[PDB]
Amino acid sequence: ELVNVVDEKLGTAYGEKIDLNNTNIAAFIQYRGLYPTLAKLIVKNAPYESVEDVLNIPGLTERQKQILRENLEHFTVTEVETALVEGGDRYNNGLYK
Amino acid sequence: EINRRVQASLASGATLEEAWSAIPEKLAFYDYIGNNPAKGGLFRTGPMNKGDGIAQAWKGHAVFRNKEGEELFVRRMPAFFESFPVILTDKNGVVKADIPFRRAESKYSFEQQGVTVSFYGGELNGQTFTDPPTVKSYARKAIFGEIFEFDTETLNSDGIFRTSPRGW
Amino acid sequence: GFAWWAGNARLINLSGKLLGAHVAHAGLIVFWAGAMTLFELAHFIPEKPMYEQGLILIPHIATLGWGVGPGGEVVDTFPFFVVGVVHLISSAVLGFGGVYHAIRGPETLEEYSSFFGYDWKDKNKMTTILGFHLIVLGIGALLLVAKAMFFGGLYDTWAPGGGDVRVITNPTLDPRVIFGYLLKSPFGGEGWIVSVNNLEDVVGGHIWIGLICIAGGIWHILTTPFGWARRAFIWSGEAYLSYSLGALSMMGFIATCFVWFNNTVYPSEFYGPTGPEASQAQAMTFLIRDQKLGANVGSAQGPTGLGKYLMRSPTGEIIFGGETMRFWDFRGPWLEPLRGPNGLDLNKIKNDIQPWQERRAAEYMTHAPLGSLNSVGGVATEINSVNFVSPRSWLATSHFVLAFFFLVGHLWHAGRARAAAAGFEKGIDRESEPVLSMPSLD
Amino acid sequence: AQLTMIAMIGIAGPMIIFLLAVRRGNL
Amino acid sequence: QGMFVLPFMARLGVTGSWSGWSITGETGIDPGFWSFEGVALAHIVLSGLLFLAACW
Amino acid sequence: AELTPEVLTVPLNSEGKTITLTEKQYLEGKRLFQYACASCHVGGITKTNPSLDLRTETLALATPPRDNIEGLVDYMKNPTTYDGEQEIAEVHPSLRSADIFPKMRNLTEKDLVAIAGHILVEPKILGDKWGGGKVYY
Amino acid sequence: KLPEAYAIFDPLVDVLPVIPVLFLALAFVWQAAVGFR
Amino acid sequence: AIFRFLLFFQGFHNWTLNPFHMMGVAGVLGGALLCAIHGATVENTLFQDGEGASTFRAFNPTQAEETYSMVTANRFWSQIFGIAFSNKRWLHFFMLFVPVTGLWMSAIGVVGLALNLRSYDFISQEIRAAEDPEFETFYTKNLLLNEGIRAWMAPQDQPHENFVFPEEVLPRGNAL
Amino acid sequence: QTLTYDDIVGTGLANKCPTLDDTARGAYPIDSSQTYRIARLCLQPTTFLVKEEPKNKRQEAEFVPTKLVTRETTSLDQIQGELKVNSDGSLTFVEEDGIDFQPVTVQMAGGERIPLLFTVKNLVASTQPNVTSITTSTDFKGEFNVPSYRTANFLDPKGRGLASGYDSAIALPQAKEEELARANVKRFSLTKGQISLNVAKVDGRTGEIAGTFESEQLSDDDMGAHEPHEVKIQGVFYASIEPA
Ligand code: CLA
Ligand code: CLA
Ligand code: CLA
Ligand code: CLA
Ligand code: CLA
Ligand code: HEC
Ligand SMILES: CC1=C(/C=C/C(C)=C/C=C/C(C)=C/C=C/C=C(C)/C=C/C=C(C)/C=C/C2=C(C)CCCC2(C)C)C(C)(C)CCC1
Ligand SMILES: CC1=C(/C=C/C(C)=C/C=C/C(C)=C/C=C/C=C(C)/C=C/C=C(C)/C=C/C2=C(C)CCCC2(C)C)C(C)(C)CCC1
Ligand SMILES: CC1=C(/C=C/C(C)=C/C=C/C(C)=C/C=C/C=C(C)/C=C/C=C(C)/C=C/C2=C(C)CCCC2(C)C)C(C)(C)CCC1
Ligand SMILES: CCCCCCCCCCCCCCCCCC(=O)O
Repeated sequence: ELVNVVDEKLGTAYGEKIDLNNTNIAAFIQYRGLYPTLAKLIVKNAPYESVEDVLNIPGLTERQKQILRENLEHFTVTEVETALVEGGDRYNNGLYK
Repeated sequence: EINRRVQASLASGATLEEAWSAIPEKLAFYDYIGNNPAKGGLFRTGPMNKGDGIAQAWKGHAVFRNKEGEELFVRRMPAFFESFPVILTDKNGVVKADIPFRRAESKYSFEQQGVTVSFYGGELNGQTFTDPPTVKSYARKAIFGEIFEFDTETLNSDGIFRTSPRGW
Repeated sequence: GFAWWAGNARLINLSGKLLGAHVAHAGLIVFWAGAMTLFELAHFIPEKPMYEQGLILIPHIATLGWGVGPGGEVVDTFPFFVVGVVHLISSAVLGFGGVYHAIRGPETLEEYSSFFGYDWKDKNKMTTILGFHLIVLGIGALLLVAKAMFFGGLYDTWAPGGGDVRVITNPTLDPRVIFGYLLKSPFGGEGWIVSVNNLEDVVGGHIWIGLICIAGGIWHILTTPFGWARRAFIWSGEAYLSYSLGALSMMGFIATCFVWFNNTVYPSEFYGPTGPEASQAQAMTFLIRDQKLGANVGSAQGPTGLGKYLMRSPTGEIIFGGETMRFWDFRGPWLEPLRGPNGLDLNKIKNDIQPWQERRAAEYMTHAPLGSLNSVGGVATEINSVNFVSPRSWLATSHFVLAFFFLVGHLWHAGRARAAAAGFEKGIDRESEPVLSMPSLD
Repeated sequence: AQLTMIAMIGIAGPMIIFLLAVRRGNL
Repeated sequence: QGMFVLPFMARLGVTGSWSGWSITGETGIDPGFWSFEGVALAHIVLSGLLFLAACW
Repeated sequence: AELTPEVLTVPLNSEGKTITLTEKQYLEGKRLFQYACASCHVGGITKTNPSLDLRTETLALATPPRDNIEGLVDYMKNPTTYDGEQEIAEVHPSLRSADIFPKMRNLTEKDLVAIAGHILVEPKILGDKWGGGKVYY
Repeated sequence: KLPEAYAIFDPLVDVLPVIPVLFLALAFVWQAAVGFR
Repeated sequence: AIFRFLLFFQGFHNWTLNPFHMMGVAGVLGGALLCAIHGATVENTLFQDGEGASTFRAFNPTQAEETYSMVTANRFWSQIFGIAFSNKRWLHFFMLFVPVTGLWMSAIGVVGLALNLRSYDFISQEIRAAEDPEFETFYTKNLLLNEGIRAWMAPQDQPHENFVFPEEVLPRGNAL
Repeated sequence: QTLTYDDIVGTGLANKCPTLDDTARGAYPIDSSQTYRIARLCLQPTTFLVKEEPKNKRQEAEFVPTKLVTRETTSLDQIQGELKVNSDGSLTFVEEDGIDFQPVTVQMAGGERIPLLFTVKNLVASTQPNVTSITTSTDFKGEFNVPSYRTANFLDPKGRGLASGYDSAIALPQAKEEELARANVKRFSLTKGQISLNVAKVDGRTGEIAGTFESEQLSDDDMGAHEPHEVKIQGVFYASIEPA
């Protein structure tokens, strides 16, 4: 009943894809074309109810849209986890090298 | 010696449950770091029982496997280390699971690798556990070797290893 | 009666030979000043900041307005050469007079000339020599004023547009300002005289000091010590030596803190960023990076509950977060444009940070005054690669050591002067041992 | 090299003691 | 609570502690020096001075 | 082990042409990397932005791909963000910004090739240490 | 770098700063020559 | 290599917490104190036995007389520190006693560490801290440092063990 | 005229919100066709009250006074956000951004330290219907969010945390873990607070307002270790309104 919610989250798609609702921004460097510019927009417009919502972000050029399309399969969404999104932790989660 | 015996039981057509149930509890209790005389402390006084407790029963041999069904091996604690992380290896020494410290960039969590623990012999023979926090609890004990049930109440044991009369 | 290893004490009452030692040694100082400048010049590479190159003398010359232009860029190396050559040449003249007075000249002076000769116990003569030197010193501080006001100015890191040489036309004379510094606390946010942050106050302070030294000098030529001073002091060569060692020690400790905290008369453009500066620049750097990614740096709570980027000081000012909370008294030209009345201004941070400020922060963060004795740069766990130790670390550590030993020398020579003047510096007379004529304690 | 000049300069001082001690001087 | 001297201090008017409680239950009270703590301290200091007087 | 030509062979461009550096070019690259880059990029990390490093695999995923001599030479002339969307010559050293980064003033075209070559060789020598940071010291 | 017309002297200037140290050393040669009198 | 041995003993044995090391520290630092203070005292209670400013000449190893005043030395220290030596023999025996005993004590504690019989923990502290996450002392802070030492140095310092610690298992505070 | 940094630094004034003249009893008219923002919202606490524990049934404890121990570090300031007009003439301020939290610790009688995250994060505060002018009788009432005082990287003194740290009491290797569950498993709380802001002064020219606030929220629960206290904060506020 006392459960660590961060460990619990590693048991979901969050532990194997980029979660558009929870994952820190530096993960968007793992795929081409996404960081910094689209990573910025994805994090600012979270939360998303499904992965394809990201295509309906106002302002996306058609190149940007195309990049997202190519990468939809590295994305997931789970419920927002307060512990991962408070403290500005999606922009800086205290991990560097 | 324990592994030697279990193999010998298996070669002769015994099951996993039967090979490990044949392991005398007394031999298994030697294969436990809390009986290592080099785990004590100078001012941790009294009997070994005052620390990990009065041993009651072998719980059984814990076998870890990941989601692909591969057998994983808890790296055992060496006597020098007061504390030691929980790292699970394959038969060749490749890390396949651990308990992470920093969670954010973890690759090998039990949760991600689907680590289960199954017991053969002892008290928990034939039982399997899959909820990650229980699986982690046993892996934390597995670094000490074989896993025992302890009475901590009778002597009000504080949980910290003491040395044996050999040490003293 | 002195051994070879105390052999210069043999000079105490040989005023001629002692003049030669002082002047020969004066020549070594000037020689080093000259030789070292030319060495730094022969090594100087203008594409590289001074502080990536091990320079301690060229930064002093540039600070005075020679050789540099806007931003501290070096435009002309000839002024450095001249300063080196002239010091080098001048040391031969002091060398010459030095060894002439130490080897060939009269070994005592008082028979040859009653003006140049002196007795240490002669209080009138001693204050007269003191007076002359007080006037010289006052002249020297006025030369700094002259440079700033009539011969090209000084480098001003605070000048608008990146720093520049500026002529100082309104030096501060208001003594509430000038002597206000003497009465500020030496503790944090105050900084006694180390906090002087503008050249108007620097130059005005030197007008005052020059006039005070010239007035003091004339005062000491015309007077002899009053009876209360006569009875307070030991009047001997070694006693005067001990007084000055103490004064050098005090000054060495102040110079240590100056080059470590002050970025006005030790501009960071030449000397590198200070410790507080570098550390402030790290927080600035990552504030910028993170805000560019979309972070709201004002509302971001860090692990402790305090702001990740921004917090309050104990008196309320908005300051950088993390361990640099401790350096919030820092002030520098790259940072001040962001300060409003309540401290750092969140609307300037969001809207008005300039590329040159981002560059400067990155530069100062990566040139923090941290490094190993063999000049590997950065924290103590860093791998080899960068050959950097800040000039401020070199100038701070060296002068701490010298100030410490001169304080030991003060105690050495002071205690000995007291003992020699009372007549028991060589030991206790067996036949008149003072404690044997005192009553027992119990 | 530079090892030529510091050799030349390094020998000046001791050569002064040498000249003065063989010409029995005021050392 | 087994308190033996506390009530003799309370009896004659010492009622509060420098930590801000009072034995009547009022919080946020300033007792000044003559708190339970300050009475205890006065007696320690007094003991030490009388110790010195006894040596003399 | 030694600095064999195999290790001094790195990609010239995105078309999988290769180029084999000399031991000389490589030591010159290393020297020039310490002169102009290592204050920020020591060991292949980036002190002022640790999320971007000089690991070959990171450079390979930059837009304009930078895991080759051409990409890196261009980068040192006209640096962009990792997605190629903006020019960052004004906050990153480059020949384009050598007015404000004066160490870049005296760099020739051959120097840029050596620096690029050093960056691409080093992870073949050092492996995980290159760009891995203090965990690997 | 020094001015062009003095470039010849570069290796001399690399050694000049050390010369004051030699004066200290020279006092010990002198004292050796008189037997630490 | 000996520096590494120092740090090994901190991280693994918490040897600074060991009172046998502490008695050794007191004996070594007590020895150096006694060495300095005894030399300084003799040199500053010398009898004037020659006329030179160098007081070393005025000693002769076969003279009967003491070369410094024990009486004046005793008065000085009595008035400065409260107590002084009064017996030259006790003085010099105590200079033998103090550092010799300290070294013997530190040897004993190392014999304990041969067995991993460490003074590593205080049980009462651990019980409180385990239950009370707001409880913090310099004692808990130092064990976090020890735990860092062990995990960051063991793989390269004990290579025969083939320790492989993935990045995610290394203990690390924020940012660093 | 107004003050510079060097006039303010070290005084305490940097923690104090702007005040209005006691002559500012005007009215700020609101035009529904127009949109408004709050350019600066400043909250300066003066009083920290904590609710005691009566230990008994029908007593319901009282709010008691506390001493501040963390100095002039308490004010929320530079807050900005939408100021909307609703169909029914109510105004709703929506907080967008600002220095909108401070950690504070106060000390109760007896020595107990009570840390709290004093905040208005995500504040949405509304007025009565039909406003049309903001006056010296307008009230905003709202609610806001109180995240955990520590965030997820925070490690306790034995190295345990939520998103980092150990998951057990490693100094007690063979203790029974059931007793330690609450200290070993960190939890990240997220509760609501309430606030009233009472406008008492209005500068009809400039659009500045000022007055009094009272907020109720929970204190720190040390990532689940212990139960929070209830806290009531009183203070003064200032805000400038702009046609957005
Ligand atoms: C060779 C001696 C020896 C040995 C090896 C043992 C061994 C043991 N005894 Mg036994 N015992 C002994 C002698 C011995 N005993 C004697 C002589 C007595 C009578 C006092 C007892 C009475 C006794 C009892 C009553 C009990 C034991 C128990 C035990 C067990 C636990 C011991 C423990 O906690 O140590 C703790 C040891 C220490 C904390 C070390 C002490 C370190 C000293 C104080 C340092 C002194 C330093 C010194 C002052 C410095 C001065 C030097 C310089 C400055 C001049 C263990 C198997 C216990 C048990 O489990 O029994 C069932 C138990 O309850 N023993
Ligand atoms: C303005 C500074 C000054 C002046 C003029 C003097 C002058 C004097 N001192 Mg004082 N002294 C000073 C500062 C000064 N001292 C300081 C700062 C200290 C503390 C360290 C002392 C401590 C001191 C002691 C302990 C004694 C004197 C004594 C004396 C007298 C004889 C000194 C002598 O012959 O040295 C001769 C020179 C030497 C023996 C050479 C010493 C070499 C030093 C220790 C090493 C320097 C090495 C350097 C760091 C780097 C080397 C690099 C390598 C290549 C060689 C003379 C009156 C003596 C006395 O009381 O006279 C009455 C005496 O006993 N001095
Ligand atoms: C800055 C360093 C310094 C200076 C300037 C002096 C200066 C002096 N010392 Mg001291 N001394 C020093 C360091 C220094 N000393 C140190 C470090 C020690 C410890 C080893 C001593 C130990 C010492 C003793 C034991 C004695 C002195 C004495 C003297 C004086 C007479 C020496 C003499 O007759 O030379 C005789 C030496 C020579 C004739 C040999 C040649 C020396 C010359 C000057 C070398 C210079 C070469 C130079 C490159 C030439 C450039 C010239 C050009 C500009 C034209 C002289 C004033 C003596 C004294 O007080 O007399 C009462 C004395 O007895 N000194
Ligand atoms: C402060 C250092 C100092 C002091 C106190 C003395 C003192 C003395 N010297 Mg010495 N001397 C010195 C430095 C010093 N000298 C130097 C540096 C040199 C080499 C240039 C000499 C070379 C020298 C010789 C060769 C002789 C003396 C002699 C004398 C005596 C009489 C000089 C006379 O009649 O005045 C003469 C007065 C003038 C010429 C007035 C002009 C004023 C001066 C030269 C210009 C101002 C200089 C300026 C203030 C500073 C330099 C500028 C620079 C910063 C750019 C006297 C005891 C004589 C002696 O002892 O015989 C027994 C003797 O024969 N001196
Ligand atoms: C190199 C500088 C120097 C030196 C060594 C002397 C030396 C001397 N002076 Mg002169 N003086 C100087 C510069 C100097 N003076 C200048 C520039 C002036 C002009 C303003 C004067 C004006 C002057 C007067 C008017 C008098 C002297 C007197 C004296 C004698 C007694 C000094 C004394 O006991 O002070 C020791 C100081 C005190 C006993 C009390 C003051 C202590 C200070 C203020 C405490 C500060 C300590 C603090 C930690 C330092 C930080 C800075 C501080 C401001 C906060 C002595 C021979 C006296 C004498 O006999 O003249 C004939 C005398 O009456 N001096
Ligand atoms: C700090 C002052 C730096 C110096 C000096 C140099 N570099 Fe750099 N570099 C720096 C940053 C902050 C960044 C990230 C830029 C961004 O996208 O925000 C970079 C990036 C690079 C890269 C790209 C890395 C990638 O993974 O794509 C390269 C290839 C690079 N820098 C090279 C480089 C060289 C060769 C330098 C010496 C001349 C050099 N940098 C200096 C910071 C700094
Ligand atoms: C007494 C004595 C002593 C001391 C001494 C001294 C200290 C001296 C000094 C001296 C000196 C101090 C010297 C100097 C010299 C100098 C010189 C002689 C110079 C020269 C110069 C030149 C020639 C130049 C050149 C150039 C030019 C012009 C340009 C640039 C380049 C060049 C550099 C090349 C002793 C201890 C030993 C011993 C005892 C006695
Ligand atoms: C330049 C400048 C300035 C100014 C400065 C000044 C103006 C200063 C002054 C200063 C001074 C004014 C100083 C002081 C000094 C003093 C002292 C230092 C003293 C000492 C004392 C003593 C030492 C004593 C002793 C004694 C006693 C106590 C008793 C008896 C005995 C005897 C006498 C011994 C400024 C900052 C603005 C800026 C920058 C520049
Ligand atoms: C600037 C110039 C110049 C000048 C020069 C000079 C000035 C020089 C000097 C010189 C000198 C000044 C030198 C000296 C030297 C010294 C030495 C070389 C020493 C050595 C010593 C030793 C080695 C020691 C040993 C010992 C002894 C003796 C005893 C004890 C022990 C012992 C072992 C320590 C010229 C002309 C070039 C010209 C150009 C420029
Ligand atoms: C600090 C705020 C309260 C002010 C304290 C009042 C002043 C001190 C009053 C102490 C009164 C006790 C004295 C009783 C008489 C003792 C007579 C005696 O010494 O024999």
